Amino acid sequence: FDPAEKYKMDHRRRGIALIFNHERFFWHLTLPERRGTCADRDNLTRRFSDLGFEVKCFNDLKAEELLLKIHEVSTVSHADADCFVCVFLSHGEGNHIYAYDAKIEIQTLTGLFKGDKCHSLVGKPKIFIIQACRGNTNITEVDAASVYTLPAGADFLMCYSVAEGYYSHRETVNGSWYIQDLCEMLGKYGSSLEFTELLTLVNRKVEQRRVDFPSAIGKKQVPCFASMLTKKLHFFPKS
Amino acid sequence: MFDPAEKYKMDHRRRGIALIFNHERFFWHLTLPERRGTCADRDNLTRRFSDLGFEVKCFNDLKAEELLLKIHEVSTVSHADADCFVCVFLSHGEGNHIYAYDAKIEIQTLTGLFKGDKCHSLVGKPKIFIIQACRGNTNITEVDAASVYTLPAGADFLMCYSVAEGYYSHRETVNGSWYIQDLCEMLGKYGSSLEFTELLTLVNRKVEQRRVDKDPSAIGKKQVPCFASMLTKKLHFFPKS
Repeated sequence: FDPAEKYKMDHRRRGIALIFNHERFFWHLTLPERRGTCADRDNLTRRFSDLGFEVKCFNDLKAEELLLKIHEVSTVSHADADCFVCVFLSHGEGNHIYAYDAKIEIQTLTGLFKGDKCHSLVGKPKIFIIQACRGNTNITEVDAASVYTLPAGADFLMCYSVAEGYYSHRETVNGSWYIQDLCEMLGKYGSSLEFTELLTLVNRKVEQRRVDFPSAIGKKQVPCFASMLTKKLHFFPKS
Repeated sequence: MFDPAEKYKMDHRRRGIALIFNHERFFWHLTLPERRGTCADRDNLTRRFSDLGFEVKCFNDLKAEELLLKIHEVSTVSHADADCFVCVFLSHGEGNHIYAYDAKIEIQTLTGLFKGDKCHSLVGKPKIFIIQACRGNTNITEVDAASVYTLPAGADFLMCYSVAEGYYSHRETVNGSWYIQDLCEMLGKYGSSLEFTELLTLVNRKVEQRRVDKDPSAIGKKQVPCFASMLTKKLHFFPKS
């Protein structure tokens, strides 16, 4: 038993990073638009590709389309990949995230990558990043935490923009507080620091953004992450 | 100047309090089984946490009112001279609740007593909750499904759970819980040097490795713990001066 053990990150490929980016929603859902989310998407694409990920973005997919895309990524072989990343930028509530037209239970999506159903990721880090809450010239929109911040299974790391009792913030131009600080830390420390230690820096960056001095006073934001990783996780430059 | 290696300040006069609520049996109308082995867990934890400098207080089988009084009492004393605060629940639990002897208590009311407003002297200091709780039902191994929602609790809170949803918690009637045993072994070896979440990760690995493939009904009941961090800095328990 070795206390310093790291996930093996010397495969041919870093692996895939999926980004599901949702700005608009089916009219009859009566959900507000997530303005600024495209800046989050681009920020994340830049940062994750620089860490060696093959990034695939999908904008405003309907539930059927989103399920098809995610099912196929889950069934292609990851044997020659280090890990897998998935990002959801949408409205969400409880155990659900919204596609364009309907809610989907998060666990049905994460479940596609558990060992029984994805042998080639067994023992490999599976990282889900979730920027989702329920929505009611750069302005700051502010919404209450709504998505249950739960873990997902062995070797899953679930990263949430905001925890219960706190508020998520999104600027119409620069994007989400959480994504901005995440990408800033990825950019500086992504390629050297242990990933949970980096996420801890993100907690600090977000928690210290001040909410004193509209009706947004006191709506503090604190993210969280739920880890079932069993080893240290680094993204040293590949070669 | 943002410092990527920043640590929580751990050079206060005292390490702080570690509360342990240990529950072995229950009000009969609850129909909750005994939790044989829990006393092994309690004593294992007491030794390991005191060795890290904690002032350990154990309470056995408190009723809900007593437990609420005891925890409110700890939350209203000054922690100005403490590095941090630790609270352990060894009981049955379900969803957002943990059982006292006679009734359920919402976890959020227990953790909420130590958040900013209500505990100013713990502001910006690590608050660590460790929860060994699920719903039941010679050293036999007893197994129960994960039942307690594995949620975080607030800024500078670190919530540690014996088991995640879909997995199973195991308790040996003599040696105590798989999770507590492994947690304690890692505290003994690494508590004094390793960053705390780094240590919890080692615990995830140990528990996951415990083989589930003596009772045919228990084959394949894998255990994997988890933790939910809202910490903002690195957390070490180096021996105090």
